[PDB]
Amino acid sequence: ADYQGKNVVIIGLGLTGLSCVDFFLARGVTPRVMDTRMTPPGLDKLPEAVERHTGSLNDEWLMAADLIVASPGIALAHPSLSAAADAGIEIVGDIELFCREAQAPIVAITGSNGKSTVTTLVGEMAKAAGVNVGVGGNIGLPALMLLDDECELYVLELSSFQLETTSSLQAVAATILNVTEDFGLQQYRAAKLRIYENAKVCVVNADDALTMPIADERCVSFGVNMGDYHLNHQQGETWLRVKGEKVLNVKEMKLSGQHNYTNALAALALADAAGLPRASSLKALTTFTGLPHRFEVVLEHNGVRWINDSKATNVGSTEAALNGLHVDGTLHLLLGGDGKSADFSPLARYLNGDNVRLYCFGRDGAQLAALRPEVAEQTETMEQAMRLLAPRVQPGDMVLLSPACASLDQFKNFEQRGNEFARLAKELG
Repeated sequence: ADYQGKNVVIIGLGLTGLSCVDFFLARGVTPRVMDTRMTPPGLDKLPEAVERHTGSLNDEWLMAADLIVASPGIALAHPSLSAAADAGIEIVGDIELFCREAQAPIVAITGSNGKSTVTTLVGEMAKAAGVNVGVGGNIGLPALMLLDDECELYVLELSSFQLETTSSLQAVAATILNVTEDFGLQQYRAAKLRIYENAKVCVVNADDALTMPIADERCVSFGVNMGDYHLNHQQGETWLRVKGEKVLNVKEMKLSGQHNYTNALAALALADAAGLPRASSLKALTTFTGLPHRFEVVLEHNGVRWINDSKATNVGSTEAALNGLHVDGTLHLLLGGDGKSADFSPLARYLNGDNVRLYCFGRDGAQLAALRPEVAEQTETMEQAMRLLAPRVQPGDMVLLSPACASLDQFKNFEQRGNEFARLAKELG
């Protein structure tokens, strides 16, 4: 709240640390700053009035501080911070400084997968409602840079390290989307579970027990077959259901696949919990086009929809895409890149019944192609397949780039593979 006259030191010269430096100068406080790296990226932007230390942690500076603002990350485990901690010196992170200062409600989101899409979705839901929403945190802009007296709602993506140094978060709605197998999960999960303390509503995953406040709160839940928000398949259609009532035929959304339907359900629940109008939140679900390379619809013309799912660099990812994949006509699935000797058999079950076409390429193209040589087709590069499927597509079709494999034998990173795909789709399309 008031930091005047406090000796404050910041650990971290990246954008978060710079954001904190700005935060204290704005309040008449010249903090000190350090970074283990010898040349941190941020050193270049510091006001000369602030003292800085690089290449290590200045212990003298830590031990003498009244407040230590640590940047989230493995740095939180550094023995120097722990001694300062053992000496009773207050340690907080930017999210903690943010919560003490925020004058609008916060929707807090954490998870091991999908967190970015969900956080973006809720933002989209806010915008569709005409609300001045600030979205960021562990993604986009550092929370402190969102502080604005005119902001009407904050949507933050929080990581485990951030939650570890946060204690005054009082989220209007909070969720741990999922806790997957990527220190010890017990401390990982305990970190994530603090997103629920003092949360007005808790949104949990009905299909992942680790996302639950061990109920101890009576939480709202989303899931595939069960929960307050869940999927329903009846009478040849799949619907999103809320408290038993149908609220949206999945077909009205642009994002398809189970994964995306649970994401939609989770954002819907958080949006409802935050008090946004249901109809404007539903509206956003029909217009959302996706984050870069994540079931991103780069182009929708001549009745065909072109989806860039490059991020899908493994069978599990491509499987989240296919399962529940809605396509009126034919799916021209683009499989490619280096699979690192992986079992594609799980994909096969999603490629039957005459309305499918594979266009395999890259290093392991032969193999995926084999996943069903019948409807397959093989090339060395992705641009071939593009020009090879373009004359074949007609209205109702979807062109999908869900590699199920890595990108290196011909691309810098999946962002290169996807950027191209978008480019090629521009003309090809």
